[PDB]
Amino acid sequence: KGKSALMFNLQEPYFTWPLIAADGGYAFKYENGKYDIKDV
Amino acid sequence: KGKSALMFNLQEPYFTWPLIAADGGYAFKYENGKYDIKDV
Amino acid sequence: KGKSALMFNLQEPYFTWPLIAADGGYAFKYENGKYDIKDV
Amino acid sequence: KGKSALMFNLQEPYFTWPLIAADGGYAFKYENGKYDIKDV
Amino acid sequence: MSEQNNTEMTFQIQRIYTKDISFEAPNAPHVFQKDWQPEVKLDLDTASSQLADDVYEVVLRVTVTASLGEETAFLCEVQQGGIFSIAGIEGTQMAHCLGAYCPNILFPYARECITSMVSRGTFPQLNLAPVNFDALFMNYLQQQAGEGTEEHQDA
Amino acid sequence: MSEQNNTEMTFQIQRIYTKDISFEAPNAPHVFQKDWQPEVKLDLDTASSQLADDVYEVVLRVTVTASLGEETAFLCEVQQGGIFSIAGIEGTQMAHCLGAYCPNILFPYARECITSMVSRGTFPQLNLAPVNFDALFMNYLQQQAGEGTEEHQDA
Amino acid sequence: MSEQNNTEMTFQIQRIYTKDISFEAPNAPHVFQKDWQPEVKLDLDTASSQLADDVYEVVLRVTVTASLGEETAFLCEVQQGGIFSIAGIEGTQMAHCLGAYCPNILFPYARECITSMVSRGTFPQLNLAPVNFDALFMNYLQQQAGEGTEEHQDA
Amino acid sequence: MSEQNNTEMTFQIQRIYTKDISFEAPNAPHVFQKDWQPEVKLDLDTASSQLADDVYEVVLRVTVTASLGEETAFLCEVQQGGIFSIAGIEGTQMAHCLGAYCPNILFPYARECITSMVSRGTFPQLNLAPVNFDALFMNYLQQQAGEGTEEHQDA
Repeated sequence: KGKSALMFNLQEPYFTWPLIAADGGYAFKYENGKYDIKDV
Repeated sequence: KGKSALMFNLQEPYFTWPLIAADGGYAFKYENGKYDIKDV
Repeated sequence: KGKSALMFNLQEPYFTWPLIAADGGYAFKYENGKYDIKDV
Repeated sequence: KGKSALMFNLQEPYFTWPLIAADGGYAFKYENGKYDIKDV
Repeated sequence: MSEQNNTEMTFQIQRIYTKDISFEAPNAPHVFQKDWQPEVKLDLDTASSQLADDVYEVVLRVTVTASLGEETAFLCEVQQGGIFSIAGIEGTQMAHCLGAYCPNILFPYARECITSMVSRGTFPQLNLAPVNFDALFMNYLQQQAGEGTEEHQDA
Repeated sequence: MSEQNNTEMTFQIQRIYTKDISFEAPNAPHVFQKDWQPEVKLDLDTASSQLADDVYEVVLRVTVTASLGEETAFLCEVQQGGIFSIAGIEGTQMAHCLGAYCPNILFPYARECITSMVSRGTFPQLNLAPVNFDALFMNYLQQQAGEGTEEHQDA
Repeated sequence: MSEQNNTEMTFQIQRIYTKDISFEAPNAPHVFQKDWQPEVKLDLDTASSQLADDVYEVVLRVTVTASLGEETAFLCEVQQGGIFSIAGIEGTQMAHCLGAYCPNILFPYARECITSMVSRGTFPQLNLAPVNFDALFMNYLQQQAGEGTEEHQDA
Repeated sequence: MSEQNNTEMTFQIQRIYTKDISFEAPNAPHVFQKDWQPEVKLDLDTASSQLADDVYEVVLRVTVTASLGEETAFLCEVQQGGIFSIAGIEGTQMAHCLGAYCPNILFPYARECITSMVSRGTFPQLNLAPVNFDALFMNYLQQQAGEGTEEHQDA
C-alpha cells in the first residue's frame, strides 16, 4: 500500500541491503611519464 | 602591421608563441572490471 | 524517435516532462556597479 | 654550507589583497519568479 | 488485478561523461546594458546509439535557453552521454528505465556542466529545480493498477 | 476495483538541493608517493526532519572513501537533501519507501556531486552503481507486474 | 633566503588539484521560507606548505559566508592546492609570485568550484571577479617603458 | 566601470567571461577502451573589439585538438573575452601589453575552462604550464625602435 513515505521511525530492520562491493580492475597506476618540467 | 600609439584594427595577429604542449605520460584506464550490483 | 536497441519504442508511456520556465524579474544591477573590479 | 635556492615561511603575502564585499541585485519570488520551486 | 510480466531487469552503470559542451553568448560585451528577465528553461532531448550487444550509450542533450524578448541573454547546451549495460528490461519498466531514469542519471551532470558554462559567461547561474517526471506519472495514471505492493514482511 | 479515486496518499517533491558537500584529501600531495590502487568504500546513511505539517525532509548522507591500503587518497561526503510533502502512508511499506525509494530520488544528484568533486581533485571518475533494492523488494511482494495505463496526458 | 631582487628566477607547475571542499547550508530548507537573495560575501586565506627543496605546495583557500535576512543561508569554502616549483625568486620577487601569480592560477578553479557548490544548494551566481595586482605592482615599484622613439609600421 | 581619457597610465580589469565554449568527444567510449595519453595540439590566437574610448574587449582563443593513436580523442576551444580599461600606452609597449599581457590574464581562465570540460569528459586534467611569454619578449622591446619619449632621462 501507499505511494510515498515521510517521518523516519526505524521500527524494524526489514530485509537485507549489503550495498555494492566496490572492487574493480585497477586504473592508471601513475606510470613514470613526463610533461617536460620547466617554464622559463 | 600598421598601427598607432592609441588602439589598432585586427588586420592580423603577431604576438603568437608556440605553447609547451603535452608529452607521452599516462593517466588513462578509468576502471575495466566494473563491479556488479547483484542481479536486480 | 525509432530505436537504437534490440527493443526501444517510447511513445505511449513516454509523456512530456516539464522543461521549467523561471522569470528573471526585471532590470539587472547596471548603473554604478558594485560587483566589478575598480581600484587602480 | 646549505643547498637549495631560497625558500620561505610565508613572509607577508603580497602588498595586501583587497576584494569586493557582495552585489548582484538578485531575488526569488515563489510566485512564478526565479531560484525557487513553486511545486512540480 | 495483477498481470505478471516477470520482468527481471539487470541495470549496471559503466561510465558517465560529457560528449558535447557549448556556450553561446553572441551579445557577450553588449550584456552590460541588457534587461534581467529571461525565460531560463532546460530542454531534455533523448538520443541513443548501439555500441555493442546489451551495451547502449544514452546521450541526453540538455539545453538551457535564456531570452529577454528580441535581446538574447545566453544559450548553453551539454549532451551528457552515459554508457549503461542493461538486459532483462521489459514491459513498462524498460520505458520507465531508459526513458526517464537513465536520462535522470545524466540530468545532474549535464545541469551542473551548464551551470558551469553560465558562471563562466558571468550570468546568474544555478542548478535549476529538478523536473520530477516520475512523481507526476505515478500520481497521474488512470486505474489503481492493482494490489502488487500488498505484503507485510518476515525478517 | 470500482474505487478509482485517490486517497490521502500522494508522492510530492517540494525541493531537491545539497545541504552539505565535503571533499577531503589531507594526503592529496602525498598520494603521488603512493601507488594508485584504490579500495573504494560506500557508507550509506539518511536522516529525516519536519519542516511543517505533512512537509518533511529526507537528507541522504553518501560517503565515498578511496583508500590505498592503509593510506587515504580522498574522501567525499555529500548530504543531498530533498523536501517531500506527502501523507496517508504507514506499515512496512513506508519503511521501504523512506529507506530506499525517497533517497533513490536524491541518489543521481548525490552521485554526481561527489563524481565532480573527485575529478576536480584531478582523480578519475567514480560511478557508484545504483542498488535496485526496490525490484528485490517487489519480487517478495508479487514478483513483478507492469500494466501501464495512459490517461492523464500533461499538466 | 636572499633579499636584493636581481636573479634569473624559474617557475613550473607539477600538479593543480582541489584538496578540500565545503558547502554547508544549515538553514538550506529555510530558503523556501526566505523570499530574497542571500548576502554572499567572500574571504581569501593563504595556506602553504613545503613538500621538498624548491618544491612548494600553495593552497588557495577561498571561504564564503551567506545569510538570508537575520539568519545564515549557507557557508562555503574551497581549498585549491597546487604544487609549484619556485627558485631564483627572492624578497619582493617571491612575495609577488606566491602572493599574486600562484593565487591567480588556482583562483579560476576555486571560483568555479564554489559557484558550483553554491548552485547545487539551488542558490544563484557568485564567482569572485579577477584583479590585476601585477598592473598595480609595475607602477608601485615604477618600471616605466623603453624610453627612445616610437615605430608606426606600414602594412 | 567609469574611466575617462583625462588620466595618465591606467589598467583596470572590468569583467572576464567566456563568449564561446566548445567541447566535442567523437570516439568518446572508443577512447575509454583506448588507454594511452591524448597528445593535445594547443593553438594560440587573440582578438580585440573597441567598446569605448580607452575601453576594449581582448578575446583569447585557446584551441585544443587531442588525438590518440591515428584517431581523434576529443576537440575543445574557449574564446575567453575580457574587458580592460587601458591608457598611457604607446609603441611596442601598447602592442606588447595588448598581444601578450592581456591574453596572459585571460589564460588561467581559458586553461581552467578547458581543464574542467576535460575532467567532465572524464579525461586527464589538462593544465598548460604557466610560461611568461610576456617577460620573454619584454627584453626585446627596449632593444629596438618602439615606445617614444627620448632616453637619457636620468642624473
